[PDB]
Amino acid sequence: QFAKPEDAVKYRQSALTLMASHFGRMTPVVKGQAPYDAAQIKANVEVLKTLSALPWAAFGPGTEGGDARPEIWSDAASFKQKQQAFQDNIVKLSAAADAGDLDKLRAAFGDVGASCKACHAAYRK
Amino acid sequence: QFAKPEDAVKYRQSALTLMASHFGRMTPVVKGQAPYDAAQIKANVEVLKTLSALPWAAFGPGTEGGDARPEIWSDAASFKQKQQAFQDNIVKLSAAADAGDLDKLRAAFGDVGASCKACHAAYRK
Ligand code: HEC
Ligand code: HEC
Repeated sequence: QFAKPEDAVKYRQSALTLMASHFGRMTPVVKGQAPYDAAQIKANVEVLKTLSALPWAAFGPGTEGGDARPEIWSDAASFKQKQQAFQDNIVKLSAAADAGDLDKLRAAFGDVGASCKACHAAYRK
Repeated sequence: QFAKPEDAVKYRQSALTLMASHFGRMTPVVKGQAPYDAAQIKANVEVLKTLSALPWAAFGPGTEGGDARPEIWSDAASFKQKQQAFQDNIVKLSAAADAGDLDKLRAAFGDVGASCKACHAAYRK
């Protein structure tokens, strides 16, 4: 869907910005600093689930740029592993949010965050 | 969810960028220049539906900036009308995509585009 590589960069950066907002806005809730409304978090995680599937299609062949390391493309299987692991952890977060269980939400949220950090370390400049 | 007004600006700009990609990538399909796969478009419109609900919460009080005209805030009822009309047209696009009807998709897509343009004219610098 991208006329030039730059367009893919702009898309993924926006997707990741949104993803990050929908994840990080739950921090005060998982820490207990903000109240836990199970329905609010369920709805928010549903949005996060949608967003978290979006960035990966915008790292297609030839879309090198932004802060993406070139190893995303030359190690495609390893990058794909990190993104599928992250998405699998999003599935676990969805299950916790759907269950309305603050303890499971906290644990699942920590797993997601670690998946973000792991891909960041390997694949972001 | 925004620590500073700038954060809201960055969020809405990213949401609108994504929204725009998910809408505009269907242009060649509605024009017949790309093939029409009803399931592909149904799935894409589902993503667009999610995205199209997101920007409005990031124009909260005191989040003036970006290319947002200040009239968004001083004419809140009029801005809200444009966004709800746009979202209602997204509902019509969803129905067309769910029905797998290229004719209805084309018409619904044109209505959505006109809603984008109308808000742009009134509320974007
Ligand atoms: C690889 C499988 C990743 C996972 C999982 C996550 N992110 Fe990431 N992120 C990744 C890359 C390669 C990049 C750079 C993209 C580019 O072309 O510049 C990023 C970038 C971000 C950004 C900045 C986006 C911007 O506005 O420029 C943010 C804020 C970000 N990533 C956040 C983030 C979070 C919160 C994640 C889990 C919820 C997450 N990322 C996962 C690669 C990967
Ligand atoms: C009001 C109810 C709007 C509707 C409906 C749409 N858009 Fe819009 N858009 C609006 C504003 C006020 C702004 C400026 C936001 C800011 O703070 O700068 C925008 C901006 C865009 C952008 C640019 C985003 C960026 O990266 O800076 C795009 C690409 C855009 N809008 C596209 C677009 C499309 C395709 C719409 C319908 C599918 C659409 N907008 C609707 C206000 C409104």
